[PDB]
Amino acid sequence: GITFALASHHEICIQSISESAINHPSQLTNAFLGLPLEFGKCESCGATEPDKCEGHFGYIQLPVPIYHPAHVNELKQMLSLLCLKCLKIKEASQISIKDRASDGASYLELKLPSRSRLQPGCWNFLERYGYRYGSDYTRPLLAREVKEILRRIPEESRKKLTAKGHIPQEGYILEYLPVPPNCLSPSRIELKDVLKKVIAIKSSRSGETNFESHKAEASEMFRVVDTYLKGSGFSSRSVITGDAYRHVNEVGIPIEIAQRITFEERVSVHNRGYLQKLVDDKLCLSYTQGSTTYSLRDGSKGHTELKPGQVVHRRVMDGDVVFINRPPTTHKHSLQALRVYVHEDNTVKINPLMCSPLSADFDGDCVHLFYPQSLSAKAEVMELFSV
Amino acid sequence: LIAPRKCFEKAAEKCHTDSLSTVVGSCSWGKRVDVGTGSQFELLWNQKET
Amino acid sequence: HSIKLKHTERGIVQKVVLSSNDEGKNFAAVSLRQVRSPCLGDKFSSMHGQKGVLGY
Amino acid sequence: TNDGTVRNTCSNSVIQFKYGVDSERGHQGLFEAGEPVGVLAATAMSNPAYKAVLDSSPNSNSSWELMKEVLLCKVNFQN
Amino acid sequence: LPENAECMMDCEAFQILDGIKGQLVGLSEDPSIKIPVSYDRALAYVESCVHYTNPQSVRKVLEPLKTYGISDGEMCVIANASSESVDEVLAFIPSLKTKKEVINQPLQDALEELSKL
Amino acid sequence: RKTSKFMTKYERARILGTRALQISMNAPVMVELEGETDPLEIAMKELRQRKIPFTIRRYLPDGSFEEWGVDELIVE
Amino acid sequence: MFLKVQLPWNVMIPAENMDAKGLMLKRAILVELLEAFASKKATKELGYYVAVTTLDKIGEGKIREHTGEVLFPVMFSGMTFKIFKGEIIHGVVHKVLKHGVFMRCGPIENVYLSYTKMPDYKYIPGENPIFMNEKTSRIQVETTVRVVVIGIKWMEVEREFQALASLEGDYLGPLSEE
Amino acid sequence: FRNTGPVHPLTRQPVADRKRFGGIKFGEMERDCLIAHGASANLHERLFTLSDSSQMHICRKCKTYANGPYCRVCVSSDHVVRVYVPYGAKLLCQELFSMGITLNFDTKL
DNA sequence: ACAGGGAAATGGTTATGTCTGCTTATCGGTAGAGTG
RNA sequence: AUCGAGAGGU
DNA sequence: CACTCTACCGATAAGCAGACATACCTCTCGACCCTGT
Ligand SMILES: [Mg+2]
Repeated sequence: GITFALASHHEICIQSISESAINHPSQLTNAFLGLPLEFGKCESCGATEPDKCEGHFGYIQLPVPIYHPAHVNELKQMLSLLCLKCLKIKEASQISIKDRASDGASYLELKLPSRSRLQPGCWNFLERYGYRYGSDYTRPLLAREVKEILRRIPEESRKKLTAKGHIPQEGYILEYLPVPPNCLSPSRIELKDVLKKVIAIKSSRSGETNFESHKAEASEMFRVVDTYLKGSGFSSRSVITGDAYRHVNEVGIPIEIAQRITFEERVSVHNRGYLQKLVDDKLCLSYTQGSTTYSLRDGSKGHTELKPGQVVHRRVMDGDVVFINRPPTTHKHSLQALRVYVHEDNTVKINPLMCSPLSADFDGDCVHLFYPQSLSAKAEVMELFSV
Repeated sequence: LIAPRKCFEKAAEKCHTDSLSTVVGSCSWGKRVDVGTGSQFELLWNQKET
Repeated sequence: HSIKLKHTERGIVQKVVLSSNDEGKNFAAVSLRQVRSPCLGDKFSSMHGQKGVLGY
Repeated sequence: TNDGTVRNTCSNSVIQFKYGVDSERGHQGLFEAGEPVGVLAATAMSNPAYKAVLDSSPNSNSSWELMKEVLLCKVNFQN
Repeated sequence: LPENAECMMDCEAFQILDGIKGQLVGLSEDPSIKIPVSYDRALAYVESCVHYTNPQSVRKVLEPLKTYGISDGEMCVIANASSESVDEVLAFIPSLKTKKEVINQPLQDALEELSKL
Repeated sequence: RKTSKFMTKYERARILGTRALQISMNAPVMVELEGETDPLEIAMKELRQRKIPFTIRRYLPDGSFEEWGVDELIVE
Repeated sequence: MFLKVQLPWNVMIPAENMDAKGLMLKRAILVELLEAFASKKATKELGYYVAVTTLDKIGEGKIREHTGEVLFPVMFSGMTFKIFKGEIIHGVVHKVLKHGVFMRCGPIENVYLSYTKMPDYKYIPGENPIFMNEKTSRIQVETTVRVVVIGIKWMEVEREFQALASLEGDYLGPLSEE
Repeated sequence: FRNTGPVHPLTRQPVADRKRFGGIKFGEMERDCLIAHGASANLHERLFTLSDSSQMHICRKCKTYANGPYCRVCVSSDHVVRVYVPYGAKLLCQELFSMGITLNFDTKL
């Protein structure tokens, strides 16, 4: 069972195999992120085909603290649920918490009740843990204070948090921004804009975080919280007609469809001569040996020797089983296994006796006739889906 | 069924998931489906008669 | 880089017409003709609603 | 499951003790142990509704509506 | 290491590998199986480092040392050391400067056993 | 454990599939009925008898397992 | 030095050797264990595998899909080889160089012996690289030397253990037969 | 028709332009009918073999997705597991790691 | 005529029901404790 | 190659 | 032993925005703007 968790900055730093930070626009198309583009080279892995490219992540040095937008409720409840704890190592009963919606940003508010009187020396733990910025009712709570109060966790708090159903991680403050690989290539434009904003703000930093810096520590948060946050192989579809002069388990197939699609089967000892007399007359298309595939087109002057390790796919002939899929119908009876029949026309022959299990009239309906590939799938379709 | 972002973030903040064998994982992660031919029964080979 | 015919495209070239506009953009079109006779699977219809597929 | 009782994949919960009537009559039905029925009952309940509502039948409209009503009842409801 | 993990002594690999090389004739005579490359190397190593001939007598005479509070690691050390002098055991483990004055007697016992056998 | 002692169709399909896949991997047949064109017929004639080399191991929802040989089980 | 370890392994066995008599199946599975074990070199946590002596328990085999082969999970006990820090080991030297010698300690073939810690032996150039000291002692091929390991280093590309020896000391001499 | 050929550059699936080759998409009705019939082998076959197939790796000790394979904390890639995972789940975990949610793939083998 | 940043607005306001869910006023309903 | 829209057989 | 007076939990509506167009599959026909050197 897969388990979800939060991405802490240390985990992003460990996952990031590159040591250099991404600061320039041209660094997004470098070589250590795989080969999803049409032109370029790789330095990390070097898998030349796109089917082997998995992608490599990255990180951006971001020294500014940003709150997690969609996890403000989790922090709210985790801060409201804890009992009153004085000393975190190893008058505060009426404390309340609220939020302010300032330009879309969800900032936490530590507001005191109006019935209580304000005292400059109260909450000495907040004073020793951080400097009091706002001496009024509006106090901007910086994420550093939250990280500092949440860094040292006692045993009882750990037990109660593991019992309630949550767990705090070092990922609420985004310090290392994970950058997705180039497998995807407006998101790129927003990434470029936010990169320009963060580099401008970093160039506009001088000293510790004060009011003169907090006045410029706003647009970043607003830009963060404003806009920053299957097919199948085998297939066949054609018009179906009526044919009541054949068995119920027999269904027709055109020439080109039977010529294109094949049926995979492993080489056995009981059919040593049959496979040879089928492969010498050039009816098969290709054959796979180990991890490489060899075609059966014109150009081979050497005889195709039989080997149990070399798998072959035989063209569908009388003796193959297939199941069909109809327009959506509640009944599972619509899916059925029928033997294939060879003919010269291009349409499919369906007897009128199969109209009650299905729902397709001969008025122009379309079906989806599939092909089993594995021999286990062959047994499954011949035993379960059979009439 | 509904907007995937809210349920995904809820599962992320929950961080508690048990080992279950429903349709989830069998059709999205490649796990063997636990109904039909892939139900709870094994095929250990016996050496006594062979 | 040239346009290659896809699956259901085949025929005998019946007309090749080439032309340009005032903006200096050369155009060109090739028309391919196929003649067909009713074959199994082709839908027919009358003046009164009934509609069916040739089956034999 | 193999025990003959209807089991659930989550928390190993039991829904029914045996799938199949145990009256005086006896028939060897196609229902076996390792066979899913919840999906089968889902399709077999969605089929009749479809017909009743695809046709414009007003007699079947009342019948379909009652079935629709029983399929929308909720734990919390008001007036 | 598992619960049934014990360090092997000397000349047991000699005997076992001599048995394997005796079987090697029929093993190579059968074209179904190929000969490994590690057996002959290990047997050359054990013939270059063979010192004892009987495991049972040396085991029964060293068992009192196992009772004296000696584990099997240093047992293998003194077995593959052919230990007998005080300088040899000093150069083997330099951390015995404080306990040589009591460990000299097991060294004399080992010398006597090696001289007897 | 099981009083009915009836083989389900799903286990039958599984064992026929694995028997065909085994006989299709350069392995001789237990019965002397070689010469077929498809491995499905070989697997069917093999399961039609009682001599089957492998058996099935059922699982219990309580968290245990019970063995049941194919020799004592009967097939329809 | 040689440690007895019990470890589970999923051995692959085809079905062309399936017969009624069981001793043939036992010989087949044994020779398949041997041919599968004589293909790798060693491991990082366990060490050099030497051989297998006795089988403990036989386990029932499971079938694999898409390939038609049965896998036998068998519990067996085997012999391994591992060298530890500070464990003095006897080795024979084969190749001599300018900066050190290439001594052979059983299967390991990359035990490095640094020359900077060689106070008494001096290098003599010529066809045969040799080291001679005041005690009239030589270290060459077929000659065993007693060294003390000070460290071990692993290599993932060669699958070998790089051990560095030490020769500094007082009155160091070769072993004398009695 | 379709035996093999090009796929989608994003989802690694057969394209919708069925003029040449291509290939239809597996619908929910097909999966519903398959689970109703009680089939698991051919379902996984059509879901992995004929569809987008790939590979995945993680440390036995660590609980993160390892990109051959290398995890940085436990440098010893000697303890890795290779399990068959389709490309859809790979894109999903990639997108979740891009958003900021890590995945703990609990694997027995 | 092309590289680089991320903008460019025009006021306007009479024209799917029907619902689930989330967040605010409104109504009582207490429940004490100043008095008595 | 990509996106969106429109027109279709079920 | 009766009175009044405001702190606290409910029930309330009561207002507030959203949210939604079964599914398999076919074909053709156009797709960001203002400004500086
Ligand atoms: Mg119709």
